[PDB]
Amino acid sequence: EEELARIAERKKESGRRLQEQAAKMRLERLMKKEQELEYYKDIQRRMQGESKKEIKRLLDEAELKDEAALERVIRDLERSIKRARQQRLLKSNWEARQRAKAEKEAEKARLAEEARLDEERRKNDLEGWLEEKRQLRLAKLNQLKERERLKADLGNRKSLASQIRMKNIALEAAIRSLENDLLRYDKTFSYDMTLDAQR
Repeated sequence: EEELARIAERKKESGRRLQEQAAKMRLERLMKKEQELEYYKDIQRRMQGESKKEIKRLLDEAELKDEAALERVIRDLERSIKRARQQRLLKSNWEARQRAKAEKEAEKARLAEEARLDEERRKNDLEGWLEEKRQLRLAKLNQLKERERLKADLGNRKSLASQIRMKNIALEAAIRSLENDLLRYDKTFSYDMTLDAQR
């Protein structure tokens, strides 16, 4: 069994190191992408400050056409960071770490708040609250079935990509979660309904 601990050490340490590698990459992305967000905002602010003729040429500093497109990538950067002598620098790095921490902590609160509503919707509007989940599952099923069908529709013949490119040139966890609550509280729902049982 001593080898099993040693293997477990390798498994534990290698897995942890890989997670550290992703975190290190993502923590690096924290400073850069927050600063890129700050960079984009300064482009917006300066663009907003300068004459109305300047809008696209100044936002070209963010290499984007309009604040809507810049907001889209901003939101994705915001999503990403939300989804994610040296003492001067260390505090800045420490700041970047803390910034994302607040974003996720507020996310958990937002999810918890969303849960609090659903708790009371469930506790009082149960049938409608369950009917929500059923139809959501049906949509998610339709989406997955279409996605699974698309995964047959795609690859059907390689040059599909190169054909269509000429036009230019010239769900799982959700389905599971919905099922889990139905199994918990929709006593009319049953495991044989699930995609799990269906496979």
